[PDB]
Amino acid sequence: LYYNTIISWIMWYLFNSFQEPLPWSDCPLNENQTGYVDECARSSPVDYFWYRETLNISTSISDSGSIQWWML
Amino acid sequence: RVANLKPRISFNFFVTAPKNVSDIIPRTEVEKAIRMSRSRINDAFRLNDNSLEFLGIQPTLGPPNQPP
Repeated sequence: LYYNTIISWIMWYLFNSFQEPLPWSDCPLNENQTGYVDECARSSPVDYFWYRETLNISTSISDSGSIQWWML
Repeated sequence: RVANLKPRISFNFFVTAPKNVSDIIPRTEVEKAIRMSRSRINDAFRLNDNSLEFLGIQPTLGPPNQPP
């Protein structure tokens, strides 16, 4: 069961392949057409694209957030 | 006006009035004046705005829209 969850994310990043500026390479901007958001400023753009991009993240295990319908 | 010429291509500058030299140009308008034609001068010396440093003026551009 849960390997196929990992296996789906292998294909998910493979869907996110094929392109000039790889999406994890750069930071998303802020809302002012200027520099970047805080978690892409405080940490690398490869991770930020994981806690919102790969999946929207929750803080704890006790709080269930977004369903990630396209990841479904 | 050119002051403190450094062989390292660095110097503090300001501009005046042409020959009403009793009065100078206020810097607050020069800051927006550079940001209008900032793109004009880097290719005037084959530069990249990381070789056009101004210390108070920085490029605020570049939103990408690659996917349809």
